[PDB]
Amino acid sequence: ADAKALDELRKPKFSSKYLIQHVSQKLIPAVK
Amino acid sequence: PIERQTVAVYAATKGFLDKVRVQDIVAAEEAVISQVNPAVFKILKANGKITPALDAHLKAELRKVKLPGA
Amino acid sequence: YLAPLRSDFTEEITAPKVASASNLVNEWNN
Amino acid sequence: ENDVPAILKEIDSLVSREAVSAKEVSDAAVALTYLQVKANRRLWGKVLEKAGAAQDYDAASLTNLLWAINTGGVEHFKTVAELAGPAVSLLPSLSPVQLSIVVEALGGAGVKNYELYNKASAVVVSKIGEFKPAEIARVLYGVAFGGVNDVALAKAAGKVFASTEVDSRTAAQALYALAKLGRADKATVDALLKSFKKGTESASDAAAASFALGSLSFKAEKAIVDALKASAGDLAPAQAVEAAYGLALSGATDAEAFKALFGVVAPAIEKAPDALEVSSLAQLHVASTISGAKLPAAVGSFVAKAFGLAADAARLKRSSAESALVADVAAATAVAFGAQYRPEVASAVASYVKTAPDGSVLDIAITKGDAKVLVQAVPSSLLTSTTPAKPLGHVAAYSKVREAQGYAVAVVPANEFEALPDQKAKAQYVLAAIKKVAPSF
Amino acid sequence: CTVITAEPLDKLERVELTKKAEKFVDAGFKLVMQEKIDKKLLGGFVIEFSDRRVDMSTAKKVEEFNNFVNKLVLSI
Amino acid sequence: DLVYRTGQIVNVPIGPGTLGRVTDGLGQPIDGKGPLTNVRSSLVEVKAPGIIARQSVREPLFTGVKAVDALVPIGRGQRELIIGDRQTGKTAVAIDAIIHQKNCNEQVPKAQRVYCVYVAVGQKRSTVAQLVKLFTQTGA
Amino acid sequence: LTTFTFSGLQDAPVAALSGSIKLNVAAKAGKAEVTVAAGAAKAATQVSAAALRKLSGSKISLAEVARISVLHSSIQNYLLSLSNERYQLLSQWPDFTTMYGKDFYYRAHPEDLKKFYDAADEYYKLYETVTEFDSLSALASQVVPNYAARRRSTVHPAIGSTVADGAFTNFLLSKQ
Amino acid sequence: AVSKKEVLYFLSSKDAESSTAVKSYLKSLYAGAQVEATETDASELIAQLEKKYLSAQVVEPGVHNIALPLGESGSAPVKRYAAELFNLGAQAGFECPFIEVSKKFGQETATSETVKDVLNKTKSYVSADYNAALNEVLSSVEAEINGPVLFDGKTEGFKKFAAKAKAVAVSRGLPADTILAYCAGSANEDAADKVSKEFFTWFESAYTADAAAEVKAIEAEAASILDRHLAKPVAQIRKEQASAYASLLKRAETAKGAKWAEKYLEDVKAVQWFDASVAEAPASGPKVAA
Ligand SMILES: Nc1ncnc2c1ncn2[C@@H]1O[C@H](COP(=O)(O)OP(=O)(O)OP(=O)(O)O)[C@@H](O)[C@H]1O
Ligand SMILES: [Mg+2]
Repeated sequence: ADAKALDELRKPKFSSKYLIQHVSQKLIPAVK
Repeated sequence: PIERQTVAVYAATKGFLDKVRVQDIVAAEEAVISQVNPAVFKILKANGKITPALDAHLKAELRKVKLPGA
Repeated sequence: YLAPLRSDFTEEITAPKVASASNLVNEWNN
Repeated sequence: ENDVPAILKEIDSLVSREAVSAKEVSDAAVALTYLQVKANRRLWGKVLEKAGAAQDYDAASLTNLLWAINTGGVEHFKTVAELAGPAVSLLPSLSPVQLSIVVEALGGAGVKNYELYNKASAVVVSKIGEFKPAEIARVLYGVAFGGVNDVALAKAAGKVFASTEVDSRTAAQALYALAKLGRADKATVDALLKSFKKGTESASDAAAASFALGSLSFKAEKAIVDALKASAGDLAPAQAVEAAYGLALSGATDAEAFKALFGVVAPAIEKAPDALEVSSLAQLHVASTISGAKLPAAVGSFVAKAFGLAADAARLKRSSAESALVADVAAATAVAFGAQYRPEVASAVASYVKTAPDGSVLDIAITKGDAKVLVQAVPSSLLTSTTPAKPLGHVAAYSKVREAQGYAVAVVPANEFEALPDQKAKAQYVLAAIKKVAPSF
Repeated sequence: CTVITAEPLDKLERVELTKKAEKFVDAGFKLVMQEKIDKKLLGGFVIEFSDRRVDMSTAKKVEEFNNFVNKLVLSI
Repeated sequence: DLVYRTGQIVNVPIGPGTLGRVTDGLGQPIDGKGPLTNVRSSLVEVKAPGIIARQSVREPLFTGVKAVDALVPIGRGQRELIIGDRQTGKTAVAIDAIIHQKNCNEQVPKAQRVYCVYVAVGQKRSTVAQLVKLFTQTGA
Repeated sequence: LTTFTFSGLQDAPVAALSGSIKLNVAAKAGKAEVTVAAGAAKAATQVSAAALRKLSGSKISLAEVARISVLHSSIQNYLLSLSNERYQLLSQWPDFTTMYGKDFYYRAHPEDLKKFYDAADEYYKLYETVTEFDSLSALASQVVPNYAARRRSTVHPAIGSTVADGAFTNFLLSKQ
Repeated sequence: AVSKKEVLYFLSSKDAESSTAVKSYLKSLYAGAQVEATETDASELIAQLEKKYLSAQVVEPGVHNIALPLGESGSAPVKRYAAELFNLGAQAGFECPFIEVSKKFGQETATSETVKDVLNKTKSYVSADYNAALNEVLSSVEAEINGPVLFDGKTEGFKKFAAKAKAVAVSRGLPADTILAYCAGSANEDAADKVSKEFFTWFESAYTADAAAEVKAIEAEAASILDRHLAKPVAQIRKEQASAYASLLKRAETAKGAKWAEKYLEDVKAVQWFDASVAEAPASGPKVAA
């Protein structure tokens, strides 16, 4: 719990990054 | 809604709106909906029917209303 | 504190649409 | 009487108060540099926070702060790049050595400030005899690493490096700057290599001259190579891998120099295999392949994978005029091996894109039985910025690593290829470049 | 027939799209292909039978590609 | 001029993405709110469900008009003609049946909610702009 | 930073510039005699000219530790520095609780007194809502998605109208 | 897990969650795992679609990691912001903005015969204040020729347009001739250097002005949202923000099994950790295991 990391705390949190990744994961096997 | 419609036709067909003048029957029946208790509308919504334990309570509640004209 | 996630692309290259300065300083001064 | 964490806590309380001016920030950063405080990052972060927050700035505080930011090896791009305001506002007010440290610090971090480098280049070519050559090398380092392709400052520096005897560290800085510019002007480089006659006091500087002479592909100079083999504990693994890379690219075969250099960088990879960049692991595979010195068992296959990773990643982020050039050169290989129609050249260039052994993808990989001839296009990013316009050292690096996997790499540069009239000339040019390395095809 | 392409045809493209276009005649019909040039097509061909049109061009392949992509990302 | 056949019979976008929107005679939204997200095309001329596909009309459809809900009551699945002369209360009976479903949808569970569709044929365009303004400020 | 740095003990600071921390070095032929003191402490260590060249070997590589984002904290910081400029003009509000006595009640018109009490109630509303600082962190999340979608461009993250105009002249005024 | 097109784009990335995935992949590779094959497939449209949707996954944690220079003095924070966006575009696989939007122009106008379709098909990338000023000049030369101005360059029916379009370009405020001389080059490096050093002053002016326009629009949006927010009472503010936060939590909790939903709730829990950790020691900040 306490004292997570530095590399875990450097992440921007509510960026998209995974809705983009979800679209590119559901899209490219469907468009090929 | 449906319950304030059936209470108003109840009060018009069970004689409660006789001797009320015809000009303000359109104005009496807001009192028949506002002055009659708001929790008697819940029972007629939940039962969907005038039970015998409700007509004897509702027609007791259609007498404690202050009607215009009268 | 959190925002809805969006996955769409800006296709245009447009002006960033500077909004109108609200009247709150003049209204609170009034 | 000698308690250094006590002074660390007192300068922690110096920069934790709310109205700290720039001079206390400068002196705290300088005190952290002289005390070698690399374990504690939070104190350096407090100094950088108060450095970005402070607004008034004179010359000496700004230059002491920027010197401390360099020498401590601390990097925060927002704070350093926002220090270009005090730099460009005080640029006539800075001394020659102060302007050197300012432009060196704002270039070495990567600040993209073209007003600063233009108004610094005008000062270096306006007062050129007034500057010590170490300051010339510092501004050359800054304007080279700031993304400015400045021909005027490079030539006005080269005239001074022909005129004045310079130091070893000054020469190593100017070599690094000219290699980042990608110049390979021999009249400057051989004038700067007479300054490696005292020995080099810092093996960072011998490693940097090694990397610069490797990327410019000049020579193995033997006053740099033995200095690297004698002081290979002075270097970090990411510095020593660039040392070994620039030794392999420039024609060195000293097996003990590469042994002492790989003794730095192998226990780092067994210490942490993620500690180095994938660029540095590709450079390790290049240096372990060209000089042929051995790595450990878990390390050699690892950098063999990571070379294919870095080359394939540079294929995905291709410059899109290099993609056009690879398309044109692959069509020239199609016409060259005999294809006079468009579906013929189309199905040929769809066929030349066979994969590499390490998992990479080669764009033009021709196979006739067992002999394989690869064609390599070199657009302008890997070309030298001068009028001879030869390919850089990384071209021969990729050629030598592909030649150790069963290929005969036929380098087709674009300074000659797009000077050609049409596709027949390009086809016979590519066939000439193929026959010059393997006439079996 | 009328085959209208981007650039003028050489000998192997003609034999190839003639073999492609004879899978569109509804007999053992002897296609009498006409050749025209339109660089608004970026490669491929479009066949004008004056009764039907089969557009094998790559400009329409790009347009249907983009319509499918803009169709699919709004369902995801 | 050249006429190309689309290959397809006439179809409109259906689904819950049409809820809230003002479309034209075939699907295309005319309210200025972009495309219909979350929608699916289907034919406009579908065969009605046959005998075995039905059951008897037993649930009540409350219009909120007590001249209707007492004397001529309406069940769910029943078609009821509102016929009258030129400016009687014909639309006003039908707008009151739609607004009342908003008042009932907040009180019923999710399964027995009534989703309304108002087809405005041949009317003024500002007459139907007065109804989108009325359905917005009521919430229907 | 680059992998090779060329700074240290050549044209270094030989003196400190503040009054809060005392630095003096003796740059000899090989090494330096660095002795520093900051208030209650003393520090006297020895560095060589090649001891500072080893310092930039491993980089520090600082990074922001943010609650949500560095972007979101910058937008929230601007919202806080704007709430400060509103709170500065709520600090210049004349004291109405100097006129709450019954001397000012009964000399005054009843409608003007009800207006004065409404003005005091309004100041309490404005001051209760300008100091709700837990709402700025959710106000900043309404500037974030539209900005991030404007940066998520098909051309470039840093593209704008002026660069695109200059490239349109270069594309147009060159041949075809 | 990454799909090896995921990780080749993240080698030059420097955000946190890309770098930990790269480091976990390389620590997988060091422990006796082979790389999979690179796909030499997915013809040009699918390749462009993949690099479009893979540049966005490098851009989107990078945009959120760049502090906006809102409410700042001097152009040096604006130049920091624009250089950070430049570096993020270069890490994500874009070129220089000039090269990239010129490539977009040349992609949208490979079919162009007239200047009318040039000025109508690149309308989405040129500002309206410049597109209308070039449209009226195209109409002015079209009234002269009474024949369609074609996109040839050697035809002087085009050059009668282009000599006035250069006048429009210099009346906008941008030096067109040093841009044309930069992207035309020269033979000797000493005479091309003096015009590249003028092009780069224009370029810094242009991208600093674009970043400054974006920053001023973000400042105007923030001030508008705040002045609309400081007009409410406090209970309205609290119930509005609590209702929006509750709806946005339930929209990510009704998503079960999606990766973005687990990442969303994990970031909510990390924000709650940040709040608890500054509640534990408010003078020291959050606890960082260094
Ligand atoms: N129950 C009602 N009580 C009072 N006024 C009503 C009632 N119903 C309708 N009206 C009034 O009658 C007028 C006509 O109503 P409505 O728009 O429904 O006519 P209509 O039958 O739809 O005819 P048209 O289609 O030609 O408009 C309206 O302006 C409305 O104000
Ligand atoms: Mg009507």
